Formats: sequence, C-alpha cells, structure tokens
Amino acid sequence: HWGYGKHNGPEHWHKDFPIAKGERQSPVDIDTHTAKYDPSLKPLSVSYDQATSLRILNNGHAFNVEFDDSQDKAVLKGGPLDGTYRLIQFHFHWGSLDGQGSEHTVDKKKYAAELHLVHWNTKYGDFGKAVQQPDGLAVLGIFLKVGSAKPGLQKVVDVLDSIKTKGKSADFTNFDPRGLLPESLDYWTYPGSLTTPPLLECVTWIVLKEPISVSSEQVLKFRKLNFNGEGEPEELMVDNWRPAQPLKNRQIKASF
Ligand SMILES: C[C@H]1Cc2ccccc2N1NC(=O)c1ccc(Cl)c(S(N)(=O)=O)c1
Ligand SMILES: [Hg+2]
Ligand SMILES: [Zn+2]
Repeated sequence: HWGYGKHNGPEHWHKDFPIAKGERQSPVDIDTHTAKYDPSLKPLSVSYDQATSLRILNNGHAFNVEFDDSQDKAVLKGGPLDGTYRLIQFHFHWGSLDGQGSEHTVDKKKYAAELHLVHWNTKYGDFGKAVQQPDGLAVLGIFLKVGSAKPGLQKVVDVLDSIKTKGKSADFTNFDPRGLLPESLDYWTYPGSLTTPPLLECVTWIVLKEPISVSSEQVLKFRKLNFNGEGEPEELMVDNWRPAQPLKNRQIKASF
C-alpha cells in the first residue's frame, strides 16, 4: 500500500486513488503575489480552550494526536468557513533535512515541516460523513522552521519514544494545542483535498503565514520515528510529504 518511497510514493497514488489528478488537489504553491486580499472574509476564530486529547498513534506515515470530538470543544470558524468545524486530530509532515518537509510552499519556499489540525463540519454529523462532502473538512496548516524550541510541542516530542514503530499508540491526555499556534492568525485560503490517500477533495485549507519555530533537537526526534512496524528492517519516518500540485484555475485568497 501507499507510502513515500520510490515504489509506492506520490507519483504512484493516482493508480489506486484516481483523484490524485483531480481538479482541487493539495498541497499547492502559494504564490503570494498572485493571491488576492479578500475583504469578505470574517476574522478567524480558533477556540481550543476545552480541547480534549485522547492519544498519539504511529499510523505508518505520521503520528496523530487524536481528540475527543463528541462534544463542541475545540472549534474552528470564521474566515472562509460557514458554520462550525470540530478538531479531530493533529499531525505533521517533515523532511530528512531542515531544507524540506512542508507540503504547502510559499513562493516555492519549503519549510522544515508543516502541522495540520484537522476539523470537520458539524452540519454533517461526524468525520466519516463530512469527507463525502465538498465543504466537509477544514485544515489549519502551520509551517515549522528550525530555531528556538517550541515549548508547547515538547510533550509530543518526548512521548515519541513510546510510538517508534508502526501501529504503536500511547495515552496522550490533557494536551493543549494552543501551545502550537503562532501569534498572528493571518492566513491564505483555498479549496483543496487530503494530501494523503484517499486524497478526498473535501478540504477548505487555511495556511497560516507566520511559521512557528521549533528547535533542531525537537525536529531530530521526529526523524527517529519509524515507517516500519516493530521487528522490521528499519525505515526512518522522514520525507512524509506530498509535493505541490497544479493550482488549476483555483484562486488563493489572503486574509490580510
Ligand atoms: C491514518 C489515516 C486514516 C484516517 C482516518 C480518519 C482521519 C484521518 C486519517 N488518516 N491520516 C491523515 O493523516 C489525514 C487525515 C485527514 C486529513 Cl485532511 C489529512 S491532511 N493531510 O490533508 O491534513 C491527513
Ligand atoms: Hg469530499
Ligand atoms: Zn497532513
């Protein structure tokens, strides 16, 4: 099944998942000079005060912090979005080297990594029904750069030990995702897709302009994770990122 290697990577996904070549695929290059400041766009509202994390899983491509999403607690609304969207999970995409890893790029610039907080549209009942809808998901993309430690990431950094290999999960309660946000909520927005298979075209993307900084030691630990399961030849979880895809007529809008 799919991966990020020479024989199962992004260039191979289209065969099992035809939509890999579809009309609204992610990620894309954000051409900052072509993106249009949109005044019809209400301010963003990120409300993570009640967010209830349950666990962190190595899924064989990334690790997911998962959230209790059967009540309205950690919610995204405002900006490009109509109604409310509930936080289901967060995860990252990173490189082997500081010079790559982000999925979205900004005037062709690849950041060291990118965080996705994944939210689903409440009017659709649950995650599984939302991903059948064109406005089913909202993902908040946040860029990572290597510099100072991000304090609010360190609790994730240290549990990674427990979930080195594919399949492993660990209890991960009381994590506050607010720690992971930059100061400014300025963003770009476009209609797009999951960046992994099934690659469903159900996402409103909201990519924040201001990266967070993480430390070199922080990113390094990310890179100690494994693509293989326990007992297998060791493939190191690096370069788990899809490259930029064709914009295709679509317009990216700036919130600023
Ligand atoms: C392990 C698989 C299986 C699965 C099931 C439900 C939700 C996410 C999810 N997975 N992982 C993802 O990384 C994922 C899910 C949704 C999205 Cl919107 C994205 S992403 N990369 O467009 O932000 C990733
Ligand atoms: Hg969809
Ligand atoms: Zn992602």
